[PDB]
Amino acid sequence: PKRPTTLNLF
Amino acid sequence: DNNFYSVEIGDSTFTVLKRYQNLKPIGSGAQGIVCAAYDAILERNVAIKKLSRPFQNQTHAKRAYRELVLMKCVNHKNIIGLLNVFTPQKSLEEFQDVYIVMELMDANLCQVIQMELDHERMSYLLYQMLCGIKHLHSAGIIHRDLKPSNIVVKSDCTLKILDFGLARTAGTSFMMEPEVVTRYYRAPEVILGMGYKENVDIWSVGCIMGEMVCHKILFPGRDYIDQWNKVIEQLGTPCPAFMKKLQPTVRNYVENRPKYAGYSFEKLFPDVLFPADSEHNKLKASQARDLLSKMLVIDASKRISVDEALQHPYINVWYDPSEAEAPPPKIPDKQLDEREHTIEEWKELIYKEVMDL
Repeated sequence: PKRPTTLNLF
Repeated sequence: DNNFYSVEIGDSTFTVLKRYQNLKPIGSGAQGIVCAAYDAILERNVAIKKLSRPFQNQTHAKRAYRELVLMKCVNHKNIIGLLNVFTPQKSLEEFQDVYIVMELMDANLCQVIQMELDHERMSYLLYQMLCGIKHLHSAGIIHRDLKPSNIVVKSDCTLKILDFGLARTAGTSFMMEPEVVTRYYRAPEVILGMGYKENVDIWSVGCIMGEMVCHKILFPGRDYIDQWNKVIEQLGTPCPAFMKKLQPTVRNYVENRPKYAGYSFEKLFPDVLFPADSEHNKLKASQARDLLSKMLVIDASKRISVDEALQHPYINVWYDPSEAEAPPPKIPDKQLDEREHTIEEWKELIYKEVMDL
């Protein structure tokens, strides 16, 4: 269960 | 002066050592005016905050200083990064104002509260958030002002806390001046002028996570007093034990309010609002809700804790001692400043605290 790497804030 | 230079920011001026070239306002706050810029040296954009009235009075000081120290004295992967702190004037005499410099994150948690999400991302962000809090806490330091506008994120999915002006320790007595700690997220013990303990910060992380799920604010009061009316209408009127904990005066008003049953958390927070629960256990709407209902609790005494939160079935899925147990930050004990030193004496501690660092 890995940590996310991207967060589309746009 | 010769290396600094002012720019035209809002209805005000901004003097920053030239290296900080390219000022674009981004933060208007009782805290201070804040704008991003490109550091010609560091070669990476940064954040410059001008202390709005450092010594406007006894309180501004106690906080201007309280932040400086705390920015310095505290290092953690999830607490904003302190990169500098300069001042234009040259003498204690002329010492007028101070600009702080901290790393610059991409966006806001407000920006986050405006987009759906998946258990994985939401879960992790609340983790990072609980991590930076465990830090301040682990050294007896409280933030008392965790709202979205005080949480910054990035495209790599990380989070760091902010503003430490109100950040302090143990509320030896009711927040005499919660006037500052923003309404919508004010904690019951703060509203009803009690006395705050460590976990007050956890109440905030309650409203905050609730806002991320509802996408709208949880307890939308229309004034400092109506705020209570929204807390009880949702969560319900407080048991008598709690009411016996209120000052004799707050007690009355609080008991003269209509009685409120409150709705259950499976109602305030229906599944459909929670990320698309996938077959898996750890990350489920139900547990998201269980954590929620353990923070959104009127009675601090009976309210969760950071250590406990960091250990909850929805957060503990990416636990790691190196973040959750990390070493507490060490203050030289400068917070001796409860003793309100005079503006001048204050301006002493300030400019100099400013100085060297």
